[PDB]
Amino acid sequence: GTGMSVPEFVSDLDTPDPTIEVFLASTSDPVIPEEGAQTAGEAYENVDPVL
Amino acid sequence: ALLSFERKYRVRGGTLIGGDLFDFWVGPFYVGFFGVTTAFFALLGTILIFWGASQQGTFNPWLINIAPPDLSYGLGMAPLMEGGLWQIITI
Repeated sequence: GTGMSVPEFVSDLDTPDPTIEVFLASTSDPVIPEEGAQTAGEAYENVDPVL
Repeated sequence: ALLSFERKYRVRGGTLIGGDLFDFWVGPFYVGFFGVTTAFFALLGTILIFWGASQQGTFNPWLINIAPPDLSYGLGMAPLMEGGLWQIITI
């Protein structure tokens, strides 16, 4: 009786955000570090945050 | 009681349905077939409104509220306390 509701067309509800698929095609699972693995700073000259 | 000029207009005929079975007056009001259906429907609606008010818990004219059902019921019929009384009163 309040009038509190949100209206939407069903053709619009069935259309996903079109960038969800772009993301899933550019993502990969992490690689668990092994025992005493070689880091990026001992292989190139980089910056502290990513070293 | 009639107005000074009303008696000559109170003739018989001109009904859509019912003939002279309901062709009369109660006080100033004219009744016909559609006067009997109006009385029934209006009285039933008002009595149901006040029964719903009694079950709500308040008789204050400002605060009486009979509401439609939830959206999850769709176009079906709801239980009479959770919005079905509204449907009956609408009919």
